[PDB]
Amino acid sequence: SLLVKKYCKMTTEEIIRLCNDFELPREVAYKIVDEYNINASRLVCPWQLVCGLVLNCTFIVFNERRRKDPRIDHFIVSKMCSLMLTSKVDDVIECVKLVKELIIGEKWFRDLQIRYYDEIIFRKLGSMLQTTNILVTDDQYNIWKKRIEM
Amino acid sequence: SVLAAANPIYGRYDDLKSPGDNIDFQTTILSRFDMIFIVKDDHNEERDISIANHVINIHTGNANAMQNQQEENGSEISIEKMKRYITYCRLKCAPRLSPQAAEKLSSNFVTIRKQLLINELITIRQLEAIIRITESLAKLELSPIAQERHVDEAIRLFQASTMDAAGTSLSEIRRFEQELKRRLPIGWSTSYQTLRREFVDTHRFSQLALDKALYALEKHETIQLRHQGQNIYRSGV
Amino acid sequence: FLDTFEGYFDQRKIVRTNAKSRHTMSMAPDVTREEFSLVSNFFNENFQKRPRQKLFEIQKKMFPQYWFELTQGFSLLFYGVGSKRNFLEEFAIDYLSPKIAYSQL
Amino acid sequence: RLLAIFQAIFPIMKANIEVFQNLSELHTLKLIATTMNKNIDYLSPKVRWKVNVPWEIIKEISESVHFNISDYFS
Amino acid sequence: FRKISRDRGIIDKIISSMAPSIYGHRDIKTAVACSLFGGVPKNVNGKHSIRGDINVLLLGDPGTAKSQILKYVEKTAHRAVFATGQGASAVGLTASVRKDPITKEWTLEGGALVLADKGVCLIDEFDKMNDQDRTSIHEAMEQQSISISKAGIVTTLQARCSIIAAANPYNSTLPLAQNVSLTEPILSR
Amino acid sequence: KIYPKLHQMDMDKVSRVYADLRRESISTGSFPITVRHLESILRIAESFAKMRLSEFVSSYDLDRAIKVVVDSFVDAQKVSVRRQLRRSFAIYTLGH
Amino acid sequence: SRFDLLFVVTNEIRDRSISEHVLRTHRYHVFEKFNPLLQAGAKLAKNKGNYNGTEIP
Amino acid sequence: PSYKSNIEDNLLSWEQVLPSLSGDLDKIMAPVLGQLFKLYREANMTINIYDFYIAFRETLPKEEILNFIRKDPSNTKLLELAETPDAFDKVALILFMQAIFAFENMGLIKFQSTKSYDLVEKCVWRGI
Repeated sequence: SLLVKKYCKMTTEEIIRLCNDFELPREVAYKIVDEYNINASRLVCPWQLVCGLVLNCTFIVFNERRRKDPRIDHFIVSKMCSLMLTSKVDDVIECVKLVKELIIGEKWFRDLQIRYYDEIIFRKLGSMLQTTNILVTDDQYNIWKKRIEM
Repeated sequence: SVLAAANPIYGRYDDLKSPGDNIDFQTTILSRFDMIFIVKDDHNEERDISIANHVINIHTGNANAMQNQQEENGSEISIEKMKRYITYCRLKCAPRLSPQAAEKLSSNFVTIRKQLLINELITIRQLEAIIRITESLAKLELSPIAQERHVDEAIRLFQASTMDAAGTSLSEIRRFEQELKRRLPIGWSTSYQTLRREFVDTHRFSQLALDKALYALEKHETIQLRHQGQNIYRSGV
Repeated sequence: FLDTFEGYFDQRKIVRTNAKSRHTMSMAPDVTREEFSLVSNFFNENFQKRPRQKLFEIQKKMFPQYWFELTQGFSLLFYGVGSKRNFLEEFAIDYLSPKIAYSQL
Repeated sequence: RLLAIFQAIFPIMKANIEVFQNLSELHTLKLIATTMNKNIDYLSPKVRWKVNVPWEIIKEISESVHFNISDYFS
Repeated sequence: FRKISRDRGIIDKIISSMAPSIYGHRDIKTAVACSLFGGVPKNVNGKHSIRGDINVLLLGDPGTAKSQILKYVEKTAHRAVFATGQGASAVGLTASVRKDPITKEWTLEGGALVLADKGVCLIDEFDKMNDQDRTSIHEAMEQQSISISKAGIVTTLQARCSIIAAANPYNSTLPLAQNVSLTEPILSR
Repeated sequence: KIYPKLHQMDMDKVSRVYADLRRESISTGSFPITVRHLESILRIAESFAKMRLSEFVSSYDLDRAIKVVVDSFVDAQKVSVRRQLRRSFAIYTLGH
Repeated sequence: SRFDLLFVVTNEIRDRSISEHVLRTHRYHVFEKFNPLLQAGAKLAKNKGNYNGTEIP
Repeated sequence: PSYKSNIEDNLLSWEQVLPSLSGDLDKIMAPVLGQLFKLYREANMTINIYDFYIAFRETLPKEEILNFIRKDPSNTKLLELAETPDAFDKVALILFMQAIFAFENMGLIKFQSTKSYDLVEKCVWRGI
């Protein structure tokens, strides 16, 4: 497995080739590469941050195709398994849930969800009716319900 | 051909001090040399990886195995073949100075000299040093007439050693230096990414004038570049 | 350094005497008291008046939540950037006084 | 100046209300002296703070948290 | 030799055997044992020559049997020349161009770094040295060659050895650049 | 007679050690690590293979050469730097 | 105090004629002959900077 | 909560509190409270008020300030001040004095002498 390797000497054209396989424009591809340059140190596995950042932006950009065809979400997961030389489906879900917490409070991640504020206005004001990160999102439960029916 | 290698008296090239103080030589020694390069040991994470990947492969016995793959492709010349190629050009090739390249060398010499005169408010031997580099480039291709392509190559090597050790384009440089002297107090610790989003995105200055103005103010002991040039700190007035 | 504890010891270096400036209040333009208030009252009612009114309407939805904490013995202490004079007089009178008097009858 | 060194010697923290709460209680027990005795103003920028414990008292406190306090003055 | 080296604790047995007359100091025995074996020097396509001699600088307060380690290498290594920093001047370490009292010719006498080829170099009191002798050592720690051109005799001798010095300052609050009376290029070698 | 080589070695592990060692010496103001310190790790690792009469340097000899340079650099600093570098570089020293 | 005189040798037109004479040199009874390459600074100083002057020094 | 960190975060990162929706001046010029905290952090312990006003005036645009103050034809006293050539140098000084005193009441800056008012010090560091 590629996620078990620690301290990998990644180049500058590796993240570009990996982002082109998921059909991503040049605007969202440069933001993922720039996030790795500033976070070169203070990491355990470089493959866990790259895989967690590419799959996080895939559901935001391709949000119009996931709602119409539920098979797009099940296909985008098996593709990353062959590139990472892994066979466990739990490692892919555990990787996209750790990088999302670190990118939940940035600037480039906010403009990506707007083009493709309602939740950040309650955390700073100290509201008791804010969206707690405990339960599963409503848009995620509808995808799993259709995946078990096919 | 004098090929010496000096060392600083403090052990490292102090960027906060003047270049004339770190070098324990007179003014008549730097004027006699043609090219004076400065090898700064910059602590870069992206550079140390490629350097360590080359020294390890050499000591791992792969140095002799890579010679058969590089010589067959025509990318590396052996020592025995390079010995007979230098003497062959030093006795049969006699390059001169073409009249088309003499006007470019005379016009570009005043441009480089005028840049240092504004910062002070380059000797005669420095002009003859570029002629020797331009004539040496024509000897490699066995050309008795030095064309204009060898002139631009000698200027690029001269600005990366001599200049690195000391209409609308000139108007934006003076305005950028006067704006930074007023919008930043004496001792402002502003990052490099912060000032880039205030003069380029506002459609007022270009990226070429930003790196040129920051380098000219550094030689005057006024702007100190810290953290690999990521944080701009003012020192002098 | 700018943030964390490393930024405190780095921004307090020994500044030289020749490196300091001698700029006083002589080169600055002089202003009077009449022109100082006319511009202040104009910028506090027109500059960013729409984002300030839209943000105030968002915090107005927290009025029933603030009253729920005072009924359980939890005192309120507001803070943030700027003054909270207009936010306290509009809540502790136009919301806290009618709700309390209409809930203990 | 106190919060800068306190954050550096603290093991693996920002300055929240819990840090100022322990600092206010440190002055009640007369463990740290100031410039005014009666009617003190904590928000005044001219009032400074200083320690008020001997060396023998501060030695047993650092020994309980496994902190080397004698190497900073050696 | 193959039967003893086949054990899993062959490295720990050599460290414990280095200098048996000194108790403790396990971190210093690992540096002397590694400097005796050295590395594998190899040329880079007939251009550069990477050194393999491990240079160990013994630093610390005197009294911890610092000078006793230097006497152990002279009685165990195949070629070890013990020298000092007070008696050995400019020609005490490198070569020299002396005049023969019989043939009346300019001969060449070897020094400490010349007579210790492919061996171990032992220098005592590295802090009490002149400025003319510190520059000659740094020139031999990188290119492994001492070029001496005196009295018209231009010779470029070789000097490949592991220089194991032992200087004296130790203030823990001060860094190594201020406690030891040395420079930056000297400590980097 | 015996000359060990550097065949089949973790090239990515040596690049991560020098990257974390040089990043800690700048923020703390310790001794700057140049390229000469990187070649010293291979010299100590080659000496460990000679003590075992082996012609190849495995992963066990590489982990022991890094701990020697780390212990020689951490103890050569101040008191506050010794207590800080011993906690960040404890992963490379404590081998599995 | 022993020196009788003391000069301090601290122009776009002067630098143009100097660089032109250097590149032209490397590419190759009473009054002296007027040379356009050697006698270059004497003609400019005689005409007070007039490049279109016809006075031959 | 983080009482000290919330003041420095909301002042520097003003894009998280204000909604990114006189609409031209609100989207091209930073507020007086947000711009003053940016230059206050990127400074040394000794700051000069004569040089801090020039730094704050250089960030505000000149064409957008004069065009915004002339959008109120009801006030006859606002159009008389904008006609003077020193109008941009007087408006920026008024907003600078209102932000300096607002920072002293919160504990961000500190004055030296009482009958001087010429040098300001730093007493709040973001991050610690």
